[PDB]
Amino acid sequence: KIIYLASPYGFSQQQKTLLLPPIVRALEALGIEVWEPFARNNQIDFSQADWAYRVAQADLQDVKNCDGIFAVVNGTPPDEGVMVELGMAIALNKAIFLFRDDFRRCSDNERYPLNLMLFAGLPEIGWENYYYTSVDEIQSHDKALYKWLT
Amino acid sequence: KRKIIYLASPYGFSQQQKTLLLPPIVRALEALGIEVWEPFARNFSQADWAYRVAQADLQDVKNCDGIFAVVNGTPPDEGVMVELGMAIALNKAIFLFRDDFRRCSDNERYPLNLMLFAGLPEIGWENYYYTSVDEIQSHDKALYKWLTG
Amino acid sequence: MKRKIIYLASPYGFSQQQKTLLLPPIVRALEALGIEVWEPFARNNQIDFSQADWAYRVAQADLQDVKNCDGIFAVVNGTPPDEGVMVELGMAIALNKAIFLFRDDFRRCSDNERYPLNLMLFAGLPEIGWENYYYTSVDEIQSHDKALYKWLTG
Amino acid sequence: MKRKIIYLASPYGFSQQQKTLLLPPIVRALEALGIEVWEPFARNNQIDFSQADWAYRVAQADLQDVKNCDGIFAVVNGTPPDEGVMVELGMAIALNKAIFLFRDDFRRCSDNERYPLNLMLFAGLPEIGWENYYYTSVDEIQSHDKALYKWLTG
Ligand SMILES: *[C@H]1O[C@H](CO)[C@@H](O)[C@H]1O
Ligand SMILES: *[C@H]1O[C@H](CO)[C@@H](O)[C@H]1O
Ligand SMILES: *[C@H]1O[C@H](CO)[C@@H](O)[C@H]1O
Ligand SMILES: *[C@H]1O[C@H](CO)[C@@H](O)[C@H]1O
Ligand SMILES: [Zn+2]
Ligand SMILES: [Zn+2]
Ligand SMILES: [Zn+2]
Ligand SMILES: [Zn+2]
Repeated sequence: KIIYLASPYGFSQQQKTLLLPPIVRALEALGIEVWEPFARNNQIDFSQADWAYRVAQADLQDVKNCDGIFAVVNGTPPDEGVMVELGMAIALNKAIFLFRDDFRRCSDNERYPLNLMLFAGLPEIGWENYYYTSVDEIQSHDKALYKWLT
Repeated sequence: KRKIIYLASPYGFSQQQKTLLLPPIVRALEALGIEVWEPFARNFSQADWAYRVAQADLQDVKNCDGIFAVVNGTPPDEGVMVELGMAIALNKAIFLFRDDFRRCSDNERYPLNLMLFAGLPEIGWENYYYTSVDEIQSHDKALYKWLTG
Repeated sequence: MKRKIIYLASPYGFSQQQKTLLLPPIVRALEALGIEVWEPFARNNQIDFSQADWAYRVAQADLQDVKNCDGIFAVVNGTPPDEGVMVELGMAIALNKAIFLFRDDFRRCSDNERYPLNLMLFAGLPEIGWENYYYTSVDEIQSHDKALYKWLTG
Repeated sequence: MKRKIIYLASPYGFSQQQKTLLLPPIVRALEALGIEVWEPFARNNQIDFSQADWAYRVAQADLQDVKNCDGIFAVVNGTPPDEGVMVELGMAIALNKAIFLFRDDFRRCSDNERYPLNLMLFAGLPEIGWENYYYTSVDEIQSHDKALYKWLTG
């Protein structure tokens, strides 16, 4: 099972080094094969003008070929690149999992923590089971990633 | 039969912006003969109202012929980005609008995050990229060419 | 009899349409109170991506305007509010200028439940009655019951 | 070298994983220089979506810390930089405080070709040599020929 790991964390040197590996490892510990686009497609700096299109199509192909997206949606607002990747995944009926350990709210509605469009690929009732608020919660057996694999 | 454009924007969140910014954009698009689906105009005390709105706009994106995405702001609005991502995966026509002179980018080719342009051609993507309301009418940009050619 | 000076901090000058359509109605609503409005994009001529030769002078001119104003009227629309406006608002707090905030955007971008935005934005406002300094529509600017009018006539 | 007080403004206390993993190495880097670090999340206890009757005290405590510090070390990562950091940075500029910026985020969020961010962030810096106060990595906080080090002496 393949999870595309969409995040803004590859943009900060400290975040790329410290925040992503514990997330990657939590997902692998479930049995998941993890596609992390920043390393997988080598976007390590302000992309040169002649490599940007290639980087874009590579990330696009991974979203089309994965089985689920694990979208890190921290920030005010969530990262625009993550959001494009999230909309692709929804449109392609891929499995959808959201991660937000940022306690700030950035929402246009009183029902969801974020803009209601991010949850358009999640059920009306138990969308909370797909919404992870802590790295240590990724392992949880009562949450939709585990049940997705079992 | 008019081509259908879904007009994604954050302009419905501000009272003044909804009233003053969106009508001129709609008019410019309609002057091209387009049928405009503007989600704020298309749209309350219920519990499931947010879910129903998400499903309603999702249906509209699925059924449009193209998206015209207002990508002003730093960064572009996350709801527009989700809708733009849907439109790219569903092979809809893609047009971007930004009259904001600020750059919010991860690369030197594009003035925005490169994934916003992933559904556009490698060369000539500028022809789909509108930088002023006055430019929407241009017979030399992709919207007119797509309506005719 | 010198008019009171309001510095109108906003991100609206970055967008051609916003600059042309959103700012003049706000300027008028303030001028209708007898206020002299300092709108930095027009005053200090930041009309496109500033050339390198010029960005320092734009910064110092806006900075000096904040120093010389009597109050700041901060457009704090957006998720999150604009970083330039926020710098100009922090300056105005520190310099004991009058503070008024404008947000007609109904989205919330906050780190707390007491205030609709980041808590620091209200650090220069009283603990009780801060809502009086927080405007949520251009039409509300005129309110003889809100803080801007009371500051002018007080 | 003198034991100056640095206010470490950042958005990193908002995320559980960032508060735990990203702040301590930055605090330790500043403390390796002999600086007294005032980190507002720990020091004024903002740990979650703040309770309404506590929010005003948090704002006033962070404001007082900015008033009583010697300089600000502003984490200005993100698109755009955090509005709370930006308010606290505007205060520091107007309060005559030493100004140090850092960003290891390689994205651009700018209104000008001279600076990688909104030009107002760099207003309290000099026209020539602002790069001195701009740290793009954590190994660079150490460096004796940047701004922090030199300020700690003269
Ligand atoms: C998908 O595209 C973006 C550019 O690499 C990146 O953020 C990834 O999430
Ligand atoms: C699609 O974008 C709109 C504004 O962000 C929102 O309604 C979403 O449905
Ligand atoms: C201060 O106000 C504006 C908001 O970004 C900015 O241009 C500066 O000129
Ligand atoms: C000052 O810094 C923090 C970052 O936003 C803000 O919440 C306030 O504590
Ligand atoms: Zn939002
Ligand atoms: Zn960006
Ligand atoms: Zn915020
Ligand atoms: Zn910016």
